[PDB]
Amino acid sequence: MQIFVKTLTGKTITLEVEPSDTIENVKAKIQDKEGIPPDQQRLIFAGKQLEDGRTLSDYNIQKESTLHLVLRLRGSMQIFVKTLTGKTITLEVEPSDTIENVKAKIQDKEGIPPDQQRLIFAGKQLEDGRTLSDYNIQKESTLHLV
Amino acid sequence: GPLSVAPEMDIMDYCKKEWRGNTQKATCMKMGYEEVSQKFTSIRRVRGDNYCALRATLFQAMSQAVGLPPWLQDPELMLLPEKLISKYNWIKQWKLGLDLVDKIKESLTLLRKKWAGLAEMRTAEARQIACDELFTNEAEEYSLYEAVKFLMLNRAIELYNDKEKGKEVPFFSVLLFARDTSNDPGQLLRNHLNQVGHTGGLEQVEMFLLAYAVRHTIQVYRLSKYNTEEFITVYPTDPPKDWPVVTLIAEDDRHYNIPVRVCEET
Repeated sequence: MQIFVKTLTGKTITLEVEPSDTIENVKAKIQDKEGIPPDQQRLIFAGKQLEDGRTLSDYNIQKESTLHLVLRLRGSMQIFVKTLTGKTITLEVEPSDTIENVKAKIQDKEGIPPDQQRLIFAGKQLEDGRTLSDYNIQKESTLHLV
Repeated sequence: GPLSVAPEMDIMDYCKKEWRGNTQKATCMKMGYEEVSQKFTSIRRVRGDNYCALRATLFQAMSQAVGLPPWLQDPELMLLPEKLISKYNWIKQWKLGLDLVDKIKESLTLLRKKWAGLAEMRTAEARQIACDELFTNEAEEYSLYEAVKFLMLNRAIELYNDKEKGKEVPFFSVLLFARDTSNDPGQLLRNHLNQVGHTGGLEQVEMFLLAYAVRHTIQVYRLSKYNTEEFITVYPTDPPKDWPVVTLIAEDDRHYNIPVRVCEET
């Protein structure tokens, strides 16, 4: 069975799915088609937000029926990456974003290798797996790099 | 002081400054900008303080203010903050960044006044000159966001009620209130609106809400989405004939900045 996942720009993603599939599955599916990490994802059907564990059959969802994707991701966070050169790197972020993801942006933005990036906050080195949220980084917190 | 809306910077020099790693992703950022830079000469760095969404939009809408839109011109708007508070008391659960009804009324009154100042302008140079000195400032600006957020909440109520009455509403609102943490206007407020300018920004579904609140269509270049349907994302998707339009840019859905038109230039 095909189903459709709609975004809030009306963009339609087609998936091949089975009744016995989970939402964890579908979110994971949507990650290839579209890159979106599952944590960001909500799926809505019949005005209900679907639970990861329960199956498509459970939600009485059918061939050619349409789910809606409503992401948790938000607008307006910025933070600062002070450097050895003096250079301040200003990063567009989401509290959700992992240190792992940051190292990665940082490489994106001005070309330094994460296996070499020593990210600090208030003197604490930074679990690539942990996130900004858990580290209690307010909008406009300033960080150091080594 | 990290200014609200930085002066116009050549966009081509910008993507060059900011996208200087060797990464695959960076390329997509560069290409994103290249497209934009055909319509737009320059870019204005909006401050990334969790208000970026409202600041960007409202800066735009107001800088280009041609006439004062009627919704603002209506003076029942003044009496609306008292009304909502009377009816829905949980609105006292309101969480400021910078008694309570008076404060909001004052905030909204400010918005009406300031926006009319820019409409009654003669030149558009004058109009915009004027508008940067709004956002230069500290306290006045942040009041405007308490007004807008209010207007968002008003509208959220308005719509939720209509949905429940069986009445025809915008589909985004259906999904707005489908969220576990945003089932009803109360829930939205406690969990989403209050945290704006504190913990977090607007979700995309709430961009929708924003446009509705101020009756301006928001149109966004999302670089992340370059070479796809969504690259120029529009809130709302099927905007009204009349509603004026603001253009914003979002590298990766996490902050909003302002692309400057060729003719709108300083």
